[PDB]
Amino acid sequence: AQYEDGKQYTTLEKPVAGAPQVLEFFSFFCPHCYQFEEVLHISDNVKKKLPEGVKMTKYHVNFMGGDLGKDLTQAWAVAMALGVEDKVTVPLFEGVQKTQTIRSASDIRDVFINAGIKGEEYDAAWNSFVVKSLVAQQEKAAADVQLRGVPAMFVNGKYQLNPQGMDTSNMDVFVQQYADTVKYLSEK
Repeated sequence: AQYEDGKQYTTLEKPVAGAPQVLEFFSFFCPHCYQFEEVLHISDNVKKKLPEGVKMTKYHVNFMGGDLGKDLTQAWAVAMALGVEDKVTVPLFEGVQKTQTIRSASDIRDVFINAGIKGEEYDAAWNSFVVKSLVAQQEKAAADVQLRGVPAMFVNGKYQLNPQGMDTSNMDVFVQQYADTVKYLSEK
């Protein structure tokens, strides 16, 4: 066929009931994730090709960057709760991997302040139990699929994208193949 299991995707031998339709995992420490966000804009091109009625989820992971990796997962929980993902994603990525100006939870916090979230609002969120359960959700979704690598995308708790098996000579062609694959898997 044109889309082969083991080629543009793999099937999980244990599928995850009740999983989000399109579920993406990343880390702000993850070099391909930086590309995915800043250069390729994967999430956005996937969205543009997804059906109607399908929602998109993106979660941070703990297994890169030790203590700071965990702070970033909680910070991402704050971002999701406040709905400010689109304002902090790029400065968090650049602060970790480009400028290397993010070294502590306070430096993460500075990124939100600079993006205009008020100190009080951020700190209340950070400490909130809505943010605690949001962190729990991120952890459980990764645990549900025995996640050991990022970037990763899962469709319907059953299929895992396999970008290693797609042409990378042209970045645009790669992104469309990726997105067209998510769409195919979505309709599966």
